[PDB]
Order: sequence, then C-alpha cells, then structure tokens
Amino acid sequence: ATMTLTDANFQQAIQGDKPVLVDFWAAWCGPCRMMAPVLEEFAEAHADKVTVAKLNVDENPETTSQFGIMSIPTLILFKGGEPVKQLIGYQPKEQLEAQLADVLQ
Amino acid sequence: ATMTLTDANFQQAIQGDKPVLVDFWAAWCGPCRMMAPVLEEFAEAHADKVTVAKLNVDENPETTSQFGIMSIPTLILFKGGEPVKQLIGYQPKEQLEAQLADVLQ
Amino acid sequence: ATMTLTDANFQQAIQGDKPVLVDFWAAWCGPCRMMAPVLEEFAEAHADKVTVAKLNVDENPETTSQFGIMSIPTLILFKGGEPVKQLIGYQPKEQLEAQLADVLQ
Amino acid sequence: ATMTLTDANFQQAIQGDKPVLVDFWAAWCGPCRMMAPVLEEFAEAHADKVTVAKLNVDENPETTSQFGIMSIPTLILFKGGEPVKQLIGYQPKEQLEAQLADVLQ
Ligand SMILES: C[As](C)(=O)[O-]
Ligand SMILES: C[As](C)(=O)[O-]
Ligand SMILES: [Zn+2]
Ligand SMILES: [Zn+2]
Ligand SMILES: [Zn+2]
Ligand SMILES: [Zn+2]
Ligand SMILES: [Zn+2]
Repeated sequence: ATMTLTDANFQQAIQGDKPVLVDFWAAWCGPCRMMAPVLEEFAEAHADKVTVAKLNVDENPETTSQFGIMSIPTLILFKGGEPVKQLIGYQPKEQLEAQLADVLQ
Repeated sequence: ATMTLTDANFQQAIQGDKPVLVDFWAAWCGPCRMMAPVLEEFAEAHADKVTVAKLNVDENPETTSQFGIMSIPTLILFKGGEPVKQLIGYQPKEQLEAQLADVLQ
Repeated sequence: ATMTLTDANFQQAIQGDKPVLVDFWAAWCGPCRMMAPVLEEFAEAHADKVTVAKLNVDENPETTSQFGIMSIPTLILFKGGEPVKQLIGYQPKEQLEAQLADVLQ
Repeated sequence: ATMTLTDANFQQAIQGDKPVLVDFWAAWCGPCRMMAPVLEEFAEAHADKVTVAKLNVDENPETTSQFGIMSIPTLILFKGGEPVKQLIGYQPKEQLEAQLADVLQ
C-alpha cells in the first residue's frame, strides 16, 4: 500500500494534498525488512490522513543526499512539501501512531 | 541575540508575531558550539522575518517530548504556531539560507 | 537487571572482558520509555553473555560527548573497553538478538 | 593506499595477518567525500600496523548486512578476524588518530 518514490518523481509526490511519510531504506538494512510489514499496515489504516512512501537509497542518491540522511532506516514526514519530522531508526507501530498523532487528528 | 525558551514560556513564544526558529540543544551536543556563530549571524541577517531562540533539552523535557525530538541539534521553524520545517544536525550558513528561503516569505 | 552508569563510574564499568551494552537515553525520549522493558527482559535473559547498562544523557554530558551521540536512543556495545557496535534508535527484542548475535554465545 | 573490498574478497582481507580498517560508504553519504583524503593519509602514516579499505554498501549488500551497518559512514577496525572498534560519522584525521592509533599498537 506504499507509494514508491524515485529521485525523478519525488518533488511531485510531496506537493500533494496529504502529508507524506517517506521511508528511506535499503536491502542491506536488516531492521528495514522487519519494519516493512508494520509500515504497510500503518499505511493501510491511515491512507485517509497520510501517504506512506518508500525511497530506495541504493538507487536514489540525490534525494537521500538532499535531506542529509545519516542512518538507515530514517522516515521523514512531509507537510506542505517540507520536512517537519525525522524519525530515526526502527519505528514500532506505537511510535508511528504517537509521532504522527498530529497529522492523524 | 538568541532568546532562551523553556517549557514554561514555550507556547507563548511560538504564538508571537514573527516565526520562531528554535534550536533544541544539549550540553553533550557535537556540532552545537560550531553552530552557535552561524545561528547568531543568521538571526542578525533576518531580524525582521524571524526570531532565533534556543531550548536546552537537558532542562526542558516537556517541549522536547511534545515535538518528538530525538536528534541533537534539531532546528524547528514555527510559523502558524506549528512546525513548518525541521532540520537536524549541523547546518552551515548557506544550507540554513537555502533550507529556510521558502518558509520565511 | 540493568546497572546505572554515570560520568563518574563509566570507565570502570567498561574496563572488562565481559561485553557491556550501554543504553544512552533521555527523559524526553518517548521511544526510550517503550524500550526500557524490552531491554530489561533482554538483560535478564542474557546476563551470562552481556551486562546491560543505562546512561542518562541529560546528566552525563562527558561520556555522551566522548562517544559522539547524535540521536536518542543510541545503544553502544563495548568489548575490551572499546565501542564495537552503535545501535541507532529503538531496538525490538529481535533486533537486539540479531545485532548482538556474536556476543550471544 | 586503501583497498577496495567487495563481498567477494571481504573475508579474505579481514581474516588475515594485520588489522584492517573498513570504511562502509555510499554515494549519498554527506561527509564521506570530505573524509577520503583523511582516511588515505591516516592509512599511510600507519601502513605497517593497519590496512585501510573501503566498501561500497550498495554494491556489496551481503557484507553490509552481516555487520549490521546502519550509519553511513561506518568505520570498523578488524583485528584477528573480528571487529575490535567501530566509529560512526565524519572523523577528521586527529580523531582517527585519537580513536584508533593506540588500538593498533
Ligand atoms: C606514527 As605517528 C607519525 O601517527 O605518531
Ligand atoms: C601517535 As602513535 C601511537 O602513531 O606513535
Ligand atoms: Zn493506526
Ligand atoms: Zn536569508
Ligand atoms: Zn538470545
Ligand atoms: Zn599515529
Ligand atoms: Zn608516533
């Protein structure tokens, strides 16, 4: 249920009418795998409030560099086309709920 | 030229006239000292469009908690009484300028 | 099941052959609260392989700066008095098992 | 003089004679470009004591995943056949000196 973003379609994605939660991940990132199902389900339950997207850092160096990613996983919540929150590391469902409580209001 | 905020006066502060760029810092912070001058100059050059302030996370957990802060430093531009943009880590002069050019007009 | 470390007793605590996992946490860190119980069960179940400890970054800026902490929760595994692993962010029970696979033998 | 390590020749390098310092990097890494000359010079000044190598995480997902890499860059010093110390993020030459020189004899 997650939208797949690329260096090419990134800007378009975040200029949308719904906040966008972007998962910066990689295949080599063990925690990212474990997190995928949790994020997918999170996406399914709140598609009415936020769009959850994923960006493969291995294939999109431009966007990853632009937002200064330092560690993988890293999720950035975009509102109005700007980064307003940056979640570092594994995010359990309870934290996604708590951190995006505002956009989910 | 850098207002000090606390849990007690924080709410009032972000409800002021000008947008407020809040630097959440900690004594253990790595690039904060290296950032102090950058923020001073930034404040000096944008006195009319923004108020630069600092919040020591070591002594103000409530606000730090509320805004889901995890990285130090974290800069959050408040406009409309809510975060409109957030930057983490060391932000040099030009990057600060490029990143904020769009939320200060 | 979890010893408390400070700037004053930190060096002594890591000066041994038995691995020590140090959770660098803060009062303002929501995730950290959610993880305390996961860390506690882990400590109890692997006391024979690793010593689990906590260091409150708000009160211990020396050690925290020494190891270059940038975000909170950060757990550092020490072996032979040197940091051999830095786990960034929330660590679910399974990630702790995976990540510390080596020491758990 | 730094070696380029791959999933193919990785074990062969870290398993032998002298210590091996591996720089896990990525094209999107912020401080990696800046760190390149620093790693090269530190390597030369301690060539008898350590072999310095680079591993692109994108191109070599297996080794990256095996060592639980999360932050880019991550430096891991291998002794015998295992990690004896890890550093994350940008490191100027004097920090590589302060952090690794003593552990290299
Ligand atoms: C061996 As030297 C020049 O780093 O003291
Ligand atoms: C500073 As040295 C251990 O390379 O003589
Ligand atoms: Zn939900
Ligand atoms: Zn300007
Ligand atoms: Zn176990
Ligand atoms: Zn030296
Ligand atoms: Zn010397």
